[PDB]
Amino acid sequence: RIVVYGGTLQYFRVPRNSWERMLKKMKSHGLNTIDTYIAWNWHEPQEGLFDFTGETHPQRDLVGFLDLAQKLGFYVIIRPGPYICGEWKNGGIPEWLINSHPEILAKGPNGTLPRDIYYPPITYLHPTYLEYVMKWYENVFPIIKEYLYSNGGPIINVTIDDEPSYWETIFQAFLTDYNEIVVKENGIWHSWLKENYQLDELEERYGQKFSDYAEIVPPTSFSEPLPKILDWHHFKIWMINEYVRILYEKIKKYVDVPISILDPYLLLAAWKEFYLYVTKHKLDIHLWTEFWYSFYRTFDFKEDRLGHLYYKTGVYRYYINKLKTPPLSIETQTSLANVIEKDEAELLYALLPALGIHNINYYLYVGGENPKGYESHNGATWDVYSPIGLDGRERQHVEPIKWIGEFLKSNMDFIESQLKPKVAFGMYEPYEALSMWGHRPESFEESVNLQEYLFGERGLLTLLAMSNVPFDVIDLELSTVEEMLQYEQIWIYSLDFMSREVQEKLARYVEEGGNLVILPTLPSLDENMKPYTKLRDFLGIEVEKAKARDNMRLIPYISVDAEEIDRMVVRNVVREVKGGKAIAWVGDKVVGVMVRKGKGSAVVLGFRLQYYSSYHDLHRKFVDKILQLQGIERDFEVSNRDIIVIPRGNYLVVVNPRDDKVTGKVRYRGVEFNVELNKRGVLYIPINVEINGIKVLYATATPVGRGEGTIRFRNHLANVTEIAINGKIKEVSGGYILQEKSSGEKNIYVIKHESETFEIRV
Amino acid sequence: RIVVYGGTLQYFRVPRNSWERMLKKMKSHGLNTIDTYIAWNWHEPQEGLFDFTGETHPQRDLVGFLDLAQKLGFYVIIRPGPYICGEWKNGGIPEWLINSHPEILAKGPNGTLPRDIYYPPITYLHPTYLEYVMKWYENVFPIIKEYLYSNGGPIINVTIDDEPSYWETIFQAFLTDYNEIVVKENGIWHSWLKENYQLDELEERYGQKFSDYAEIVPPTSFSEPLPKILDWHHFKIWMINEYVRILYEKIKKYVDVPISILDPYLLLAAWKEFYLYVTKHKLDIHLWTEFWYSFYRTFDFKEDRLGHLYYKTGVYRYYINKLKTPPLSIETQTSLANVIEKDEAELLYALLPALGIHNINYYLYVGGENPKGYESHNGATWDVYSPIGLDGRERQHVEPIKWIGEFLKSNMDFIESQLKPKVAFGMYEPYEALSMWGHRPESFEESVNLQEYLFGERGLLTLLAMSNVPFDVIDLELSTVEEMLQYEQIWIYSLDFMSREVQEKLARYVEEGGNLVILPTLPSLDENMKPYTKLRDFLGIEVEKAKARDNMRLIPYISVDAEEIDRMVVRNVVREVKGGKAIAWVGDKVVGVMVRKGKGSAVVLGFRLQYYSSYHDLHRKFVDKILQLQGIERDFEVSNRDIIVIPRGNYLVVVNPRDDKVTGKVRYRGVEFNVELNKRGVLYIPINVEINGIKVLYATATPVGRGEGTIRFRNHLANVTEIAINGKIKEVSGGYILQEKSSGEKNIYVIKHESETFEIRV
Ligand SMILES: [Ca+2]
Repeated sequence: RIVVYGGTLQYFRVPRNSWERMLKKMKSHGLNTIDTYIAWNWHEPQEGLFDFTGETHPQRDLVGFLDLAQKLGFYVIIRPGPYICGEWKNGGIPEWLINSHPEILAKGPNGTLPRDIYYPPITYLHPTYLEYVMKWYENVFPIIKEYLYSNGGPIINVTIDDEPSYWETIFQAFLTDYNEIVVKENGIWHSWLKENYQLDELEERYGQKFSDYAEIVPPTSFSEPLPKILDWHHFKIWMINEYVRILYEKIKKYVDVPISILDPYLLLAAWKEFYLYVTKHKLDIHLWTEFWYSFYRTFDFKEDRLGHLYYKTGVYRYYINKLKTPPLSIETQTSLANVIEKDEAELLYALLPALGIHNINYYLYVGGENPKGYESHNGATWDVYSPIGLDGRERQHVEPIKWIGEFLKSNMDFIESQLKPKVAFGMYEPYEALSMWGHRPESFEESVNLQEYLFGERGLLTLLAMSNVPFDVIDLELSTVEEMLQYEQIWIYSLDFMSREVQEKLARYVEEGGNLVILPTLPSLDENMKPYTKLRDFLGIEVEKAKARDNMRLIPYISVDAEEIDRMVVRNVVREVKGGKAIAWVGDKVVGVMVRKGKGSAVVLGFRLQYYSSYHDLHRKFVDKILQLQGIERDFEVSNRDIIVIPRGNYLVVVNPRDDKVTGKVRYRGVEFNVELNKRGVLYIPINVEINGIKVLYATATPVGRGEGTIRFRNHLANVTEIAINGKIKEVSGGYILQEKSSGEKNIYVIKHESETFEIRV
Repeated sequence: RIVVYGGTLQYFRVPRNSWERMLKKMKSHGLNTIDTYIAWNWHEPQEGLFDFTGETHPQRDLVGFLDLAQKLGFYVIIRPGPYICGEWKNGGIPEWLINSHPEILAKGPNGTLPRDIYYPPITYLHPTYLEYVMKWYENVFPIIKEYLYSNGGPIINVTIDDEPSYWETIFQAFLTDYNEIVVKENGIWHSWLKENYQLDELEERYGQKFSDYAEIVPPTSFSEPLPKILDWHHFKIWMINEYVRILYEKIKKYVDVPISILDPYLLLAAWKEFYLYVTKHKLDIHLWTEFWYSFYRTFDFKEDRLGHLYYKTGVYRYYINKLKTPPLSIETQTSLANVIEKDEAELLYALLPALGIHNINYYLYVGGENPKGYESHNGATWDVYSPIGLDGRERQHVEPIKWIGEFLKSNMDFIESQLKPKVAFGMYEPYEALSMWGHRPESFEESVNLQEYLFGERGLLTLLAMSNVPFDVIDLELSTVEEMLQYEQIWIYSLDFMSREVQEKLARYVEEGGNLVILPTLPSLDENMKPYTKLRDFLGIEVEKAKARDNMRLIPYISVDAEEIDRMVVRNVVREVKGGKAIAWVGDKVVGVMVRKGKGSAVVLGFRLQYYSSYHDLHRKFVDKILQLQGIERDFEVSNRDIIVIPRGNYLVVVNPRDDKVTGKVRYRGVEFNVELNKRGVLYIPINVEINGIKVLYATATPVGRGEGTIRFRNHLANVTEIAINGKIKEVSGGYILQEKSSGEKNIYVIKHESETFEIRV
């Protein structure tokens, strides 16, 4: 079967006379799939004038492009919007539509938003907007239908809209949408309220009194009750889901290939709402994702990013496991950073398959130019360090792109490998919204700065990645106790509040034999912000009340001690913790404990544990201590803790996240070898695997080609590779045996290779 | 003629039995100077208990440390505080002092600040603080006196306190200092007011009627008049200046070596206040600076930083030219970043001498550890990727540190070269304070986000660096019209207000033949925020009133056209510009003009010109357009504009700011040659200079050592070097001549070298 290995070529931003050259160059890099949008405002340039054949402009020849992709043997992923984002005028929506029907434009709470803002926000469920989208889909889908793979054409998938986020306004609670149709009496907001709550529930949740749903005004400021603001958030998401459902139902009438969506809401925990909604409405949508890190500055992809990458790949693996559809990154950043240096690019691109994403599309692959009148974010240019530049040049990040494709296309044992960690991070969706907004309720003892404490450069999750602790992600609200019990250890970041349903389940998880780590407090309020203390009462742990600081100058530095740990630095307030056995103290004040209940355990830290790097390295040592205390053992040993190992059964992903030489021993599944990673990069090390007949116990290099009794290896990170096979190397090309010893059937070799590449023959 | 090339070894955080080994390793790196603090709270651990010999702890042996330094033939830079910052408890102030005289502590407008915050802020001028600082100086200066270079010891210089910034509070307008002594009736604030302003002056500037000076309460919030809040800032700066003068007067009684100070106020434009103050009080203080970029993440030093580096070096050059003191960077970042990759480190370290800073100390050179009770920002550890580690390992950033040192020591010609650019940026100190607070007055048409539009990743100043336009910085307020006229072109970033004096001098600069570039508006107010239009009226240019946006989502993207510039993207409001010759449009709307008045010209742009990278490259081309309009020619030519060239007379600093291969011709002072920069790095190319007898026309490598009839070259960015000389090469060590040709007595060689180093003999 086929690994999708793609590049984005947006035919409408590249000269038609260059399409075939650019596509042949894409094929020479090992790409088997083309991604492109079809832009509504490009193909309907005036109302009612549709051009898919280049009648009015050569780059309107969509049919011509699809014919050429077919002729050259590509699969096509087609993304017809209507919203395509794409740094493109109005994200693909016709200017003439916005100008003749400005009633469709989404409103702020003071009224009309400025008209000169990018991707003019539109009320998705305005019937005038949906009428125009239906006319677009009725014009473009007949073409897509003819070019489906099922009809002997290249199109293997259709994507819905583009990371639909209410036009990148969902990030602000009160920017949108106050259009008359959503807020008028008995409007969309009042109808949603009726569908989801009793009028008595809303009187309770808002602490007000209501005569009908029609007198509940949408919230307008952070001075309103948090549950009301979370309802407005989940309401805007439900309008996005209803829009997606309208598009899906229309697309289904035309196509029989799989239907996909990219990053709903441009959020992650909120995919809980996506999961529940497509389950309820029985929509067979493939969730796809994307990886962007640097905009309009140099690419910056170093160890700082690993918390975010492990969290996002974890949320994605959690959801496609439940939805049971194949993983795909439809946009893997290859543009819009000033330079993309190939070793930083490698650390991102090579970790996608390591973290479960073996179908990959690179965006933007082919640099181009924006036709006059369609500029938005870049003016005329559409070539910001694309792998293939406007003049046909090949830029440096083509190199990792080629090698990863050669590996994935030749190694079906890898795609069948699975990341199966003993450790999960327990995400709580309501926290996402508070963190996004930057909204800390006056009464909260904890900071909503999760970017700093949980996700970023010094985040806990970056700490776990750099501490050699790969982790899955589980939704606390969706997950059952049986699902939580698949994990030996679950880490949870707590703010003031946490639902009764979640705390009851967490309690049963530890009773049943689960191990919890909770920081930097325990919850004191339920989902309705009412006093509630289930975890406190169950664990028999009191946690001091103390107000986290927001003023950067007023955030303290505090030194924490533990067994064999002298003065580990932490930021912001540290809470006394009472109950169970002390495991961390600031002098005499106990600030972390461990408790046992039924078969399980909980560690509670009254501080925010973060990723700091130092000689002393206490942060990573403190992670080892929490694993040791709860009996959590890694499936691997490293003599150098700077070697990152992600186990995938018959492969080990070996990572040096720094441009700094790293050396040491790896032990895994009965075998031990030396690795030498002289710079930043990633290896895919086979373990106890048959490759083209040859039985490899281990190889300290990525197997990158197949032959009759031959293996081609790549080790760009050293000039020395160890291979162990049960069998004999009868010839080495591109290198020579420096060293070998037989042990019955086993032959353990050290090969010295002048370049990155060598072949053996058995 | 000795160049200071220094490392920081803080004896008090390194084991005493390690001092000699660490200093010998520093000697082996070519360092000739040692920097260290003397921490008051370390040597007076209780009130009256002084220990400089290690009676109570071996790391309190300051005396032994200076003996060892002297014995190993180092100079010493000594920094006895009393505030040393240093990520050290209270920044060096004793806990016993603060606990027994809490009245010295700085107050907020709401009263005392929390006691757990780092570097607890102190009223500098409180007599009880001063009495105890003087006792510290009375004990520590008799030792410093003994060890001065004038009395046969190693101490060359004494530094006052540490980048004194009111304890890192100056950055918040109303966090500090409301202590009784500064704010009581006829206290320090009322005294300052009287001394600086006639009372009626204060009433005109604030727009309130006052009876007496003691009615004027210090400002408390951003609702009060901007000119009063700027008075509060400059008053906080004056209290720091008084504190520096008291320290200096006391230091002068013991020492006859230069006295120095690091980054007053942790600001740059505010150095105007420091210059006026030491000129006024006739203090002979050496202004020293520092370069810090990345904290508690990986080191990030790529092209993005060059706006800031050029701006900060330029502010520094502007002021040491005026104070007539030698340049020095007393802290050049070598620590506190997770990894410092040697190419990114080199781009910073190699640009300091390029930009006029040829005396350099690296901080922190030797990793250590914090004794118990003296921890603050890092807990126990004081080894965060230092060049020399706690275990004596040498980390990768030692490599550029070694070669730069060898170059400075062996090329006296280089220090006597000058950077003398045709171009200057005009800084304006009132804009620094507004940008620092993030305070935009309600009435202001312009944004105060200078970090975005001016300084950072996409700053104007970054676009100038990357467009091959080196620039000086001049202060608009201190500079004469005669001094402005030393520049063929001045670039000015304008907000709503500009002083009537500066607007006068700018008009005279253009009348007398200067070339101004002003964006993104012309000023409309004077220093008192009163309507005033001298610049607009003089140029005969009207600029549209339009309100710049702050909400990220509401900030538009706009394409600008000019001749041979198709849709150059800009951000935020673009203003119509009336009067003068149109040179930039948005559609039909003129948004940029050139006028001529008297002998000179002004270009006025109604938009924020920023640094964006693309194939079409319009932002750099738009810089070339401006230089062409106003007759500004570079001193050099490059066939490939990605070769950054900083001319220094006899030397050409050649720069590749990316890890991307760069190839091209350079033409300078009538010679032409090819360079090959295969990764990120810097070469110091000699041009028509005599290097130990050898007449070098050019060499495409850094001359890193001389002998009799020999030059050792370093070229780590290629394996070929071009050398043109008046004589003949009789011997090549570490390479061979690939190609040669004569022209009269001149011989031109291509040398192939297998490593970065080779030697020629003539
Ligand atoms: Ca790099």
